[PDB]
Formats: sequence, C-alpha cells, structure tokens
Amino acid sequence: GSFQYMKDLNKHIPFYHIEDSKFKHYGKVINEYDFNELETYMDSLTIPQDQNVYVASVTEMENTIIKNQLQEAFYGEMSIQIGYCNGPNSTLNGLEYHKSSEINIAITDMVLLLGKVQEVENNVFHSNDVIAFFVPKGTAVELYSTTLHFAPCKVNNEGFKTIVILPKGTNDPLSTNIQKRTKEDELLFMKNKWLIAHPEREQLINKGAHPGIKGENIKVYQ
Amino acid sequence: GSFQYMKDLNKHIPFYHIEDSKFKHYGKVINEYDFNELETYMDSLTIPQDQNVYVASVTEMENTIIKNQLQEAFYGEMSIQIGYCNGPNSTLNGLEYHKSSEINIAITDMVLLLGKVQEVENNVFHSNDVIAFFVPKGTAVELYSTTLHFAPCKVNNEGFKTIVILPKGTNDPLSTNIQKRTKEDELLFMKNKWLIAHPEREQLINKGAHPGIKGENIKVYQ
Ligand SMILES: [Cl-]
Ligand SMILES: [Fe+3]
Ligand SMILES: [Fe+3]
Ligand code: NA
Ligand code: NA
Repeated sequence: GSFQYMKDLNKHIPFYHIEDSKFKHYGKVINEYDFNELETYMDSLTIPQDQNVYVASVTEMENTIIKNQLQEAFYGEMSIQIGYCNGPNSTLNGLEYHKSSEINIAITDMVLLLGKVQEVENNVFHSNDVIAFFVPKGTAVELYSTTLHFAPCKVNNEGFKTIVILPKGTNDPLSTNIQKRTKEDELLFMKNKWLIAHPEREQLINKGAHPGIKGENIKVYQ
Repeated sequence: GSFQYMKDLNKHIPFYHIEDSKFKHYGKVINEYDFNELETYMDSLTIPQDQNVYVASVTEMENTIIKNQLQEAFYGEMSIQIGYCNGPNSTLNGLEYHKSSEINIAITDMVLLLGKVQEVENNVFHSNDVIAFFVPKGTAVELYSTTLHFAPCKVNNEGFKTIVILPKGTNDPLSTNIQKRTKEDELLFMKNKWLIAHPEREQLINKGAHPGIKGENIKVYQ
C-alpha cells in the first residue's frame, strides 16, 4: 500500500514505518485509547491547500471524555490542550522541540521528519540526521521532549490532518523578551517551543526564527 | 580528587563525570545562570542523617530573580516550582521520570544514578542499565524527560544537598484514581511523576509504587 509506495519514492532519506523499532528512540506508539470524540470534530475540518494551519487549543476537542482521560493518566494530571495541524506540506522546513511530551494522532496517513535534540551542536542540526517515519491513518504517537519534529509531510495528494496534544499554553506567543544567556535561548520562539529553521524557509526566517538546519530542505515525494 | 576516588570505589557501576559527553544523552550541563540567591538559602540548612527530605516548592526560593529568569527562558514561560532534596542516601531505590525537564543544582558534590525511559520493557528496568554521574558542588544540570532518575547518592560522609526545579505541581499527590489502561498507567505515582521502585524498598511500595527494578539495589560507595 501507501507505505511501500512512499518508501520506494524516498530512497534519499532513511524511511521507516512508525511501528519499526527505530521509532523507539524518538517516541512510543499509543495503542490503548480510542479517539472517536476527536475524530468527530476533525471530520468537520477541510485541509488547506495554500499553506499549513495550526490551531493550538480547540474547545470542542478539549471538552471530551478522552481529553480528561489523557490529562489525568497520560499527562499525570498536568493541564493539556488539544489542537490540530492540517495542510499540504511536503518539506522539512524547520525542527522544534518542547520540554514536554507531544501526542500526534494521524487522522490521515502522514509522514513525520524527526531528529534528536542531542544532535544539535552550537544551534546547528544537520539534515542528514533526519529520519522519516510513515504514520498510518488512525495511529497515535507520543513524541518525547528530546524529539525534534515539525509539521507533517503529506502522503495523499489532498494533504494531511493531525491532532496535536500538548501542555496547555504550548506554542502561545511569548509574553516577555528575555535577556538571552544560553545557546538554547537563541532558539526559544513560542511558549514551551524552541525552533531551528531551514534558511531557505522564508515564512519562518521572516518571523525571526533562528536559521540552523544545515543541509537540504528535505522533500518527501508522494 | 573526589571524582577519581569515587570512580575507583565504584567499579561495579559504569561511572562518569557529569561533564563527560556521555551525559549529553541524558541531559545538559547549565552554565550561564547565577544561582547565588538559592545557594544562600541552602547554606542555611544542614543535611538530615536518617533519611532524605524532599520539599517540592519553597516560597522564599521562588521569590527570586533566578526563578523568574528560569521560568521565562529555560522553561519557555511555563510555571515552575523550586524546592530541594537533601539527605544521606547511597542507594538506587527507584527510578522516576516526568514528562518535563528537571533542573538539579548540586549544593554539595553528589552522584546521580540515571537510566533511559526507552530502556524500560514491560514496566521493568534492569539495574545493569544504570549509569552513574559524579556531579561537583556548584554544577547545575537539566535532566530530560526521557531520563530516569531519583534522589542523589552521597559523596561526602555528611550527605548531599540539591536544588530541584520542575513544572509547578510536579510530585504533588494525585487527585484522581485513574482507570489503568496503558503500561505507563501502572507507573503513575504522583502528579507528573512515573516511578519504577526497587522491590526491596518498602517505603516506596507501601505508598503505591510499582516494583519494577530487576537486579541489585545499586549502592554507591564513598
Ligand atoms: Cl532521548
Ligand atoms: Fe510540536
Ligand atoms: Fe524528579
Ligand atoms: Na501500553
Ligand atoms: Na500505584
């Protein structure tokens, strides 16, 4: 099916299924929960064709039995938000991390281009360290805090839909302009979000993102 | 030198300095902040001789410039608490993680026994996967969310003192009794804290901890 097709089209990058043991360094597949209340909301959305969209916190999705289950158990009673990231993207563009776990639920098939925070050296990450993981429709994953990640890359021509679950407030605008002291301070970009942008990605550079991906702006062919 | 003395006494454990590059898999050494406000408070304490003490949130230590600096920059605007863990312990006892970053600042020399969350299999962690890191007085470290850790082990006969900084609420008592569904739900122990206890530690098992460390309850000799 789509997995083998995509693997064949992407021999320029290491390209694995999300169920591969290689994913274990980056996160965990979550199997025990069902997400019908969230799927219902996501069915009412359209995928944008001009650029990706991200909404960090959606009342409809947070006002659900499943959000309470995930807050009290998966996040150990820390307050969460549930949003979405949908779009037409096929390129790496940037890599971010949070000092928290993220859940991504694939509402369509999609690909995640991932890295490790430990592979950042002096605010540079090399494209040649990226690994791609094919995530089938319906699979939920935890991305660990040490996993660099960004918007998905599409599998179907029509683009992708994903649910994104984070501690409440993550990705909100910064309310203060810190006096930068550490290397990582150069990467802080939104609340609980550190970002390394590809220099060829003008949409990020124009917002003041730190240019730090060295290498190709990887494309996922489909 | 205390480091080489301790390394020589602990050849049964892989034993490294916190400045060793191996620690970069588990966290980061924090170098550009000034913790003098907190050091002043910690100098006013002695070390308990009978058992460890952990106080999660100390108002005086949170009403500091450093607290604001670390909240707005290191934690990217997410609310934090500042407390301490001091005591006479020399054994592994347990291994915990949070889905957040922790800062430990060594007020005395101390040793951290660490593991990786990805090395847990069916809620078991093997003692032979533990690594020890010697942390000199004055060093501050970030422990990543994927780093299993617990209370320090002492270097000096008098015990150790450490500052512990976490997202606000971490380690509070759980307010809900979840339906257990995932393996990790068996480990949830306090707010934002999952614990794998050594089966010999009744102090932990009696409080509801999951016995899951297979192997010796490692002792750090000094
Ligand atoms: Cl990791
Ligand atoms: Fe993210
Ligand atoms: Fe901890
Ligand atoms: Na499970
Ligand atoms: Na329990």
